[PDB]
Amino acid sequence: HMNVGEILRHYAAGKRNFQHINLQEIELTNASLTGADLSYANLHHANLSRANLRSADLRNANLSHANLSGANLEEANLEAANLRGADLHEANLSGADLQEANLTQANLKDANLSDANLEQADLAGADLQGAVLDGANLHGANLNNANLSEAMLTRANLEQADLSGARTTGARLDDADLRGATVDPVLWRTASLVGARVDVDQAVAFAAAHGLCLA
Amino acid sequence: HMNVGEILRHYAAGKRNFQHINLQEIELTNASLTGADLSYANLHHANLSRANLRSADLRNANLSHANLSGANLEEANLEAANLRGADLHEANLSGADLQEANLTQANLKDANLSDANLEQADLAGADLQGAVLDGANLHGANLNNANLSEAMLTRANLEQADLSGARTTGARLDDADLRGATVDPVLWRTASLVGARVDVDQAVAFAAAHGLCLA
Repeated sequence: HMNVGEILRHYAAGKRNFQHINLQEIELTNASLTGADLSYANLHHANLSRANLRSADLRNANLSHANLSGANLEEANLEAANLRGADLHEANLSGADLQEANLTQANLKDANLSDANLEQADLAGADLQGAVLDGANLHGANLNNANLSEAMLTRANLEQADLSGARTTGARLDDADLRGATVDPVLWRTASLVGARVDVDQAVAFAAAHGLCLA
Repeated sequence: HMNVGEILRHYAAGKRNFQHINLQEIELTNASLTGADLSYANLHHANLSRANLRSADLRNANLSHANLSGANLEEANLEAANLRGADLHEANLSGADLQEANLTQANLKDANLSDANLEQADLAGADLQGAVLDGANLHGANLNNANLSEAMLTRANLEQADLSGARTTGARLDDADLRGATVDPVLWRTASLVGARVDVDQAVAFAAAHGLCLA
């Protein structure tokens, strides 16, 4: 286990390789660790609030129940990272690689996921209220029981995603690619879908969600 | 040509066969001629306003530009009748047989067509504003450029009908059978369609009319 003073002094010296380091429960609020290699690092329940992790390598890191509120994660590699129950409200994840990452129960309220890669990511039960995912890739993502209320998913790729139980009042899916997604009928009635791309199966479902009978 | 006095005296005597009779331009306002056989009768520009023609046989009759405003035509046989430009506003055509009848340019404002047979009927350019066609059969009917504003077409059969150019603001097509009909996309945005039955082709068109892209 490395403590605050150590890690910061090492980073200030120009050290960047902190892979596999145990930093569980560390207090690193407002800390800047851009470009640091924290791949496989244990940051369970760490406080990284408002920290600058722009372009950092966090692939496969343990960030479960960490505080990342307002943290900068632009273009950070978070592929396969454990973010279950992490607080990411108002974080900047623009262009971050979150493919196959565990975001279950995560707090992504008002977060910026623009152009982020969320391919195959598990966002089950996550709160994405007011979050911005314009141009993000959610192909094959799990959005079960997610809160997408007032989320912006415009021009997002939602192909093969699962939106079962997701709350989509005020959600904006304009120009999003929806083909192959699993959705509740209420989505067709709640989300804005101007230009949103759909299957024939889905078109039918949209019609039926509007009370037409197709028998 | 039989005049008013004649025809009414004959009807009052119990005569009912007036088939092929020439009654062009006759004034028969408020007249009762129920059950009369006026098949093939020439009633061009006749005034039959408020007349009672319940169960009358008017099959193949010339009623072009006739005034039938408020006339009772319940269960009347009007099959193949010429009603081009006839004034039928507020007439009661409940249960009438109007199959293959010419209603082009007809004034059917606030008319009652409930349970009427309009199979293959030509209603091009007719004004059906506020008319009631609940349970009416419009299979294969021509509704080109018709005014259906605030019309009730609930539980109507609109299969194979042509609604190209028809005005459908406030129109009610709840439980109507729409399959095979030709419609403008604006219809999917204007008419109420709770329970209205549709083709897959149409479901798609409904989705597209709501701005979804199916490519």
